[PDB]
Amino acid sequence: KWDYDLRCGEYTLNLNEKTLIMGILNVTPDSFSGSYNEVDAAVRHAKEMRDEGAHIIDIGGESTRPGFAKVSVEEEIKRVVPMIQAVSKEVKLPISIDTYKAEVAKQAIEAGAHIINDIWGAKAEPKIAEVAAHYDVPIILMHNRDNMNYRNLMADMIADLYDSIKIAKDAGVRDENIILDPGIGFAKTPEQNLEAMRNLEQLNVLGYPVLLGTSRKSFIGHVLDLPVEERLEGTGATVCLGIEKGCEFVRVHDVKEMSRMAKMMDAMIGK
Amino acid sequence: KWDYDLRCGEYTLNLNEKTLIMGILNVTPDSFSGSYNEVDAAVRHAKEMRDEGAHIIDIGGESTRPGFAKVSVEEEIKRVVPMIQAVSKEVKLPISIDTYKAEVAKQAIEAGAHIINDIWGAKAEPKIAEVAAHYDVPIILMHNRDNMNYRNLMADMIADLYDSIKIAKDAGVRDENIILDPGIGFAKTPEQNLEAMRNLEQLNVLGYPVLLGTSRKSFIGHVLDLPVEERLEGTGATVCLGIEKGCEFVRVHDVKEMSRMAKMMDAMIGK
Ligand SMILES: C=C1CN=c2nc(N)[nH]c(=O)c2=N1
Ligand SMILES: C=C1CN=c2nc(N)[nH]c(=O)c2=N1
Repeated sequence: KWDYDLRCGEYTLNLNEKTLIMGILNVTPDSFSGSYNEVDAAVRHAKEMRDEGAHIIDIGGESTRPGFAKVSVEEEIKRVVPMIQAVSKEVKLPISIDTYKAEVAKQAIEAGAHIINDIWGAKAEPKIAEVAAHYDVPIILMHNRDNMNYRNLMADMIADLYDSIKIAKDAGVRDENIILDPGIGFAKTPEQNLEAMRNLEQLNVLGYPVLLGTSRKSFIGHVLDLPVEERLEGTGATVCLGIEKGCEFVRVHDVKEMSRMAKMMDAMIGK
Repeated sequence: KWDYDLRCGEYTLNLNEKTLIMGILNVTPDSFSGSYNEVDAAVRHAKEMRDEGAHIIDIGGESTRPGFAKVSVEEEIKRVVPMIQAVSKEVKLPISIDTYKAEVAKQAIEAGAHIINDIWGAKAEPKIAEVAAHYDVPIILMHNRDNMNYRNLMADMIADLYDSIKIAKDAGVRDENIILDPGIGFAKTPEQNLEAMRNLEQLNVLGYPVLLGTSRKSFIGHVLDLPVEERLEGTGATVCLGIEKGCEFVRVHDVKEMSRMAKMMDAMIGK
């Protein structure tokens, strides 16, 4: 199916043999504070996920709360750089950096990170694509927008995704460095979120690997009527349908559980 | 989609609004023994499953071990009848009887059970279809066979299923009383089991509701390489793909978990 491999510095990801699991490592400060406690705790969680079946570590320090502190750019670099340096040293796994800021990604790669995960799809700081250009890394372009005016959800999603790919390409990014994401949980009502799930397969005609990020999200809450810590089965279900719909990556909190489900789908869908 | 409802005595099952969960109640004696302990324990488990989201209780006393006792027909009636009588009295839910024996089903319905679940698809005791005829109950016809010679798995499965439907129809069973089951885990290698999963959708052209029974099965074990008590995620995955492939029933051990997954799929597939 894919006639190429995802090239990340010393690591090489195969897009055909199995659904690739991206482990979420949330590194967002809950107060102003680098210290051993945090970095150490991030490493052990990364190690856990590696043990549990993860193929990628997604380090993000921009989660949007509640309970998280507002962090300025130069502050996020000081916080997120040490995290990257230690994890990539003790956890032999490619790391993505979950940011939409250009100067953050720059420093994250320099500090040893391999993939950019942009939740704004180069739209917030188009500069980020140039950083993606230079260091020649894979960049994940997520569907997002600043409003919810959709004529036709899927058609508009695909349009926005292409506007992103354009910015990427014009800055220098090769096709083989581009991953797409429907941005489930972003600027979509619970109903649109469902629709986008139901119609994921359409993104495949763009010709890029697709990554899905639905782990624990509110729309699962809305359907199942369940708080964030009780959305494993919901998440599960989304991961299954996402894989049946042709996704190549899933970005999840429950690496152990999700990994077995991804494995069971791969067998069934014949991956 | 379905222009009718599944009619079970006092209960009425809608085949369009949600994937219907069948709770497994295993009532197979592990030694020669009716007594309060057993019947009481079966009731509390039935109640649990009702609380957990089950829409049907499948009482079977013919599970094939290891550790279960060989039980003669007149012995199984004495054991399984009390179970039925108590459960249907204290658990307001339709009950199916998991047998391929004709005289068992007869007595099970008489004792208050609403659906027949035949793992041999009327092939073992065609008489069973006449019992299904008389009491006018829904009967589940499972794919099964006494050998593994398949020219073409799906085509042969569909053929066998029709041979079953024929026996059913000739004995008197109405179309609206027929449910089909691919018999995952029966006379199928782990590879065929997967194939049958991957191609489930084909059974839909027969025009009957399809029930899926994959809970905890060995082929999940073989893929995931995990013992029977660690196949929740595997099972999950099968249930998801089964629903995406158009199933209307799932027959499972982990009612709580599976119910949330079924619920999340229904939302996504728009049921
Ligand atoms: C909550 C988040 C934060 N970052 C994400 N990044 C990607 N790529 N996809 C997501 O769904 C996602 N959700
Ligand atoms: C192990 C069992 C016992 N009875 C069953 N009955 C049905 N209908 N389907 C199954 O998959 C099944 N598995």
